[PDB]
Amino acid sequence: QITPTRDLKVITDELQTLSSYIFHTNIVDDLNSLLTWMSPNDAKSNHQLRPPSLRIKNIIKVLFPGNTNKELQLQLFSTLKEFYIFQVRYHFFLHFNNINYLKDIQRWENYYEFPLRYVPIFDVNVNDWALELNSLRHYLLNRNIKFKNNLRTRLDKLIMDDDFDLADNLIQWLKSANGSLSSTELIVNALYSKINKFCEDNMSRVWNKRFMIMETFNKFINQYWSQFSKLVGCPEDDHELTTTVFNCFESNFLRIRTNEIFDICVLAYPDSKVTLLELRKIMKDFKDYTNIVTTFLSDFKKYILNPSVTTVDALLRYVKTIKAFLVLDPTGRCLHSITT
Amino acid sequence: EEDVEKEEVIREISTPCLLPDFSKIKSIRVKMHGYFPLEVNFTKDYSASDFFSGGTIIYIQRKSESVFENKASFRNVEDIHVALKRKAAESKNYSRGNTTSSQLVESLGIQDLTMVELDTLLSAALTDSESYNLGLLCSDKNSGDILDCQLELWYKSFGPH
Repeated sequence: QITPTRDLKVITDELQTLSSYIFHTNIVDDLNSLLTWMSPNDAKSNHQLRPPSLRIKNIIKVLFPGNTNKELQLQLFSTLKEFYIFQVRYHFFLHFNNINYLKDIQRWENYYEFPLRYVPIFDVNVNDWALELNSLRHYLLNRNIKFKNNLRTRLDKLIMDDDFDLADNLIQWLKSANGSLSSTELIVNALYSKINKFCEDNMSRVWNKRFMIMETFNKFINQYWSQFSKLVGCPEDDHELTTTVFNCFESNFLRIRTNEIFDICVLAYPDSKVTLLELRKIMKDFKDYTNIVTTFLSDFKKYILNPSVTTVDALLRYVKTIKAFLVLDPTGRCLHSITT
Repeated sequence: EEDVEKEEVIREISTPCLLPDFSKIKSIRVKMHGYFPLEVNFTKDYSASDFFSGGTIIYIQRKSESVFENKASFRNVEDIHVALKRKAAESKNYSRGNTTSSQLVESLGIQDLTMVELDTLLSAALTDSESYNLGLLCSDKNSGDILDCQLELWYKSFGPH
């Protein structure tokens, strides 16, 4: 993506000479009025988000109603393009340090492209305007760390409050920029945060239900999977993504149950027996068992092993955990560890 | 060789599996998401028995997940599925933040090696002999953050000062 620049003075001198030779008229002063209007360097002579007068539009119609005239006209466009290329980036570099939010870059884009509608310079078949826009976006991503962090926070907030359309626009902007923050990492983190919070909202302290992880997964899929697939762009029938999402759901279910295992076994038993059997289907590693016991001892000793607690209720709760863990663990090795 | 004179059949097996006799094996390759691929083909000169004579175990190198590797553009495909699997695996250790050094170098804003180096070099000048060398970097046939260097050179040449 190589772009040439031939200095503001030279291209301006080339422009006035070409207009004087081709037009043989004193439109140079009026040509100078146009370049200032398209110029965002001077805030007094530019558009300021205001439509141009009849003078500017008539000139454009004159400029936009043999072979030497065509090529002289063609090199003019390139020279006008080079002048505007000089003019936009210098303005962008003037306000480079003032960018902190996405809304700032969008309004600056509108500020730059405001004259574009009134004077067509960019050919339809070549997406030249988009190229430097992505170039400026790429540099802003790769030079402003504070902007990069603000984009991360803004996308995380937008995905948290279910503003999916604006999130999609943000993802499209990042992909077009092609910066060192690829959208794939952002959507992964946003999806991971969203599923964690949805899991925390839904399966917290609810143990009466059976096969509730299926119920939670189906409810989440019906509520957000179509939107997430639209955000990523992958087909709705991505089987392996759904499998990984389910694997994360059960891992979150395991983690929540490990945290709450004390109230699970002490109070809700035997009403929470069903989800204990379901928990038995998930635990597979020795680390899972050592974490489940060391937490359960920690809370039980924290609460029950107080001598201020009545001894009759302490034993009643104790045997309640013994049967609860015995049903959970047929081997009873965890019972031995608890007993010791 | 399928125990016969036929050409070949691909056979996909797990890792702790008993491969067939060494003299009948022509090539073996290992492919998996992560460690970069390794493939060795056994010609007439060296046999599988000779290759494994020192030991029946072959080592594979670990692909490095380095911030410096992804300077500006991600050459990696970065499949959504394996990214989720990696995120789940990291959370398993986390369950069992700015804690790793990669975030530290990211916070310092020195991730791009070339961009930082040229920024130091351009600080002042711009000798012609060097300028052609920097211009050569912008006009490189194949490189990474080429667009960043071009616009950095433009900022130095005709930016505010």
